[PDB]
Amino acid sequence: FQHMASWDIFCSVGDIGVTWRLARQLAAEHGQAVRLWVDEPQAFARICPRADPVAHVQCLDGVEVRAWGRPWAPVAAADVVIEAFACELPEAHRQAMRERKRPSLWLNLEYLSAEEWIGSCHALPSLQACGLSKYFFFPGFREPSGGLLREAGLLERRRRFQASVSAQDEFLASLGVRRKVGERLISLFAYENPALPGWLEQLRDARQPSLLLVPEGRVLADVADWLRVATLAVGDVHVRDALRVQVLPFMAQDDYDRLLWCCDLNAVRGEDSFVRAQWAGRPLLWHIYHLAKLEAFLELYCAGLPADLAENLRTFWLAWNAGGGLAGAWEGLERQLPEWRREAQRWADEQGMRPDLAARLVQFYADWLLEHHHHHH
Repeated sequence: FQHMASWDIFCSVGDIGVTWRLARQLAAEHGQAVRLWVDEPQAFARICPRADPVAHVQCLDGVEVRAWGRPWAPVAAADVVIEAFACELPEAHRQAMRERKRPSLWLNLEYLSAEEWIGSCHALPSLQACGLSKYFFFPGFREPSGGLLREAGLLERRRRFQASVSAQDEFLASLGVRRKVGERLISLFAYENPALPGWLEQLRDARQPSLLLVPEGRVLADVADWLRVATLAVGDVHVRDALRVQVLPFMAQDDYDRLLWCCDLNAVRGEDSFVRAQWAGRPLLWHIYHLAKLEAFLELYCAGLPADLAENLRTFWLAWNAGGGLAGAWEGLERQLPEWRREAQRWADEQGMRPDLAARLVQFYADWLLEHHHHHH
C-alpha cells in the first residue's frame, strides 16, 4: 500500500510548458494520479511531439492527458484541482468538486515573480461564492513562496553533462551542430525585436567568434532579413565575419535543457525556459511576453554580483526588453561573461538548495488534508 491522491490540472492556451512539467513531476516523482486538461491540443503538440492531437484521452509520461471539450463532458473531480494561470473551471467541475464527501482542494497556480509582495499572498485562501475556497499558490525565488519547479537530481545531471566534453559534443552533433575551437555558443529563443540587428552586428564585428543557434519562427525570419537570405531552413549555416548562425531543429523540453547546458549564453523566452536557463548555471537573457517583474528579478539576481557586471547586465536586459539601444551595454557585458558564468553557477546552486515547487505542492495538500480533519501534523 502507498498513499496516492488524484490531481486535475486545467490549462488554457500562460505556459503549457510549466503545466506539463509539473504534471510529469507529480506523476513520476510523487506517484500521483494526474489528469491534464488542455483546451488547445495544437498548443500541447507544440510542447509534446508524441501526442495524438485528436485523442480525447491519452497517457503520456504517466499523465492522463485529456481534451478540454466544448461542451464540457461531466466527470468526477480529483482530490486536488489546479487552475493554471487563472483559467476558469467548467461549471460542472465546480459542482463535482462540491459534491465530494471531501471537497477538492482548489488551487490557482500563479505566474512566477520575484516581487517581494507575493510572499504575503502565497497560500492565501479565498472563500468563493459556491462555498468552496481556493488557495493562491505563488512560485517564487525567496521565502515565503511556492518555490521553483526542479526535477530530482537535475543539477547533479547538469554538472556531469557540463563536465563531459564528449557528452556535449555528441548532443550538439545530434542537432547538426559542431562547435569550433574558441567559439562562444549563444542560443537565441526570443520574440521580435528591432534591436536585434544592432546586436548581430556587434557579434559580427567582435574579435572573439560566436555561434548563434536559432529556432524556426519570427526571430529567424528577422535573422534571415539581416543576413539578406530569402530562406533559412533547419541545418543552414551562414557566416558573417566573427558570427556564425545555424538553424536549430525542433527540440523537446529535455533536449532543450541539454542545449541550455552547452551554451555560454542562453537568450530565452517564456516562464518555463526562464527557470530552465537558471538551472543551467549559465548567463542568460530573458525576453518577457512586465517592468515590475523584470526589475524585481534583476534586483535579486544582481544582488550578489560585482557592481560593474550588475550595471551592464541590468542595462542590457532592460534594453533587450524595451527594444532600445543595445550597443553600450553589450560591449561591457561581453567582457564580463566569465565572471558572470561563475555567478550563474552560484545562483543555481543556491536556488538548488530550496525545496522544489512540486514538493511544496504535494506537502500543501498533505497539510491541508490533515487540517481539514483537525489532525495534528
